Amino acid sequence: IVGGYTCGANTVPYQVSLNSGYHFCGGSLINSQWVVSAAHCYKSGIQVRLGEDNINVVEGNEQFISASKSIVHPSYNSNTLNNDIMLIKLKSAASLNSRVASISLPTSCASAGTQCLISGWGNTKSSGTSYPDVLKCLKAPILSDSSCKSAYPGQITSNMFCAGYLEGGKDSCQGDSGGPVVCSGKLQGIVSWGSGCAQKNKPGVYTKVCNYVSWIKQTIASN
Ligand SMILES: [Ca+2]
Repeated sequence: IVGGYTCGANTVPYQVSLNSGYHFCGGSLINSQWVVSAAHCYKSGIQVRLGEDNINVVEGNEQFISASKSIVHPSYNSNTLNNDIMLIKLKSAASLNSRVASISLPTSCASAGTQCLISGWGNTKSSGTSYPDVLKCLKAPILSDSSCKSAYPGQITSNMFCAGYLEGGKDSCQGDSGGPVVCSGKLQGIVSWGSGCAQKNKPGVYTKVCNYVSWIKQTIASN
């Protein structure tokens, strides 16, 4: 997250870190046994880390649980990035409490101008790299479909939206992929892609979770 702020420990209790000997992506806890992340985050050897603030120090409140299933959307396209969503089933259920809690799925899509909270342990620099110890947060609005398509012509599908700031300085970044975009208590987005980070006229692009609620429910019910 570039241009954000330190969330505060456990203030985003649905935020998870996906770890393979290092933090590589975020995710969102949607019930005690399932996490939503990005398809492009798929790999073998995923350990889900819940309850984290400083990802480099054991502080208390962490739960480390291996992924038992990692289900990339069958129609994920690694060139267009359409359908950039994955479900992870935990080997055991997480213990839910104030510091580890699920986030609700949307019942409807969010409108342009809706304010959201985006979070992660990704890069905090627009040029160069700096990775934080603690979780970072950014408040950001959803942009209009016309502004999003103007920024990224030919590249925005119905399963994507833009959020952030066209003036530069405030965005998600590498290391944030798979993490949450929460608006009015609902998980509306997944950190997906963008051109650079926090660059003028190049907002973040996010998977439009409201299009996948039925797919998520059906996939969880059958697994
Ligand atoms: Ca920790």
